[PDB]
Amino acid sequence: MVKEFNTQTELSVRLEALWAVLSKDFITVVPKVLPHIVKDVQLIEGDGGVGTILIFNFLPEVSPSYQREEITEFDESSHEIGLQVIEGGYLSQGLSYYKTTFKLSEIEEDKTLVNVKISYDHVTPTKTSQSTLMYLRRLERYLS
Ligand SMILES: C/C(=C\CNc1ncnc2[nH]cnc12)CO
Ligand SMILES: C/C(=C\CNc1ncnc2[nH]cnc12)CO
Ligand SMILES: C/C(=C\CNc1ncnc2[nH]cnc12)CO
Repeated sequence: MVKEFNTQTELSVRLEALWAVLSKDFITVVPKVLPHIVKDVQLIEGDGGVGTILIFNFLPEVSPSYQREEITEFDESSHEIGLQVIEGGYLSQGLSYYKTTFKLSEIEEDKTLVNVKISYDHVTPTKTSQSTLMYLRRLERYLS
């Protein structure tokens, strides 16, 4: 059955700057901040927001060589974005279901809380969450 893993991190960045890169401007950023993992990101379908489909192409040494993700939730007013893996990635490594939901909140002008919810069924969320948190901290440094 689908289980959940929740974690969070506070980043030293403005909410709106983090929201823009997280939710919309990530296509050139992911390969720049995860160059050991992601070769490029392709927009497959959609124009942003719900129903958008993405391909993440990994480095040649990586198997599976890609992951297909879909934006399943998008809410500007609450700064929430959810992405479901629909092909490849962790689904090729024993997961039957995998979704990541990010929610941003303002703590102070230059401090933003990121809540991370991973929904999964069957590679553990303890480990996969570390990768997701590393990505978030990399967005903080990109923006700083
Ligand atoms: C494009 C975005 C995230 C890309 N997807 C993932 N980003 C970070 N950790 C993950 N684990 C599985 N899928 C992901 C939001 O900027
Ligand atoms: C539709 C989205 C972004 C629009 N920007 C890009 N859309 C498509 N290809 C790209 N290459 C670099 N930036 C882009 C994701 O919200
Ligand atoms: C299953 C694999 C990678 C999992 N996906 C991700 N792993 C780490 N950071 C990411 N950003 C976007 N997608 C990812 C390839 O071994």
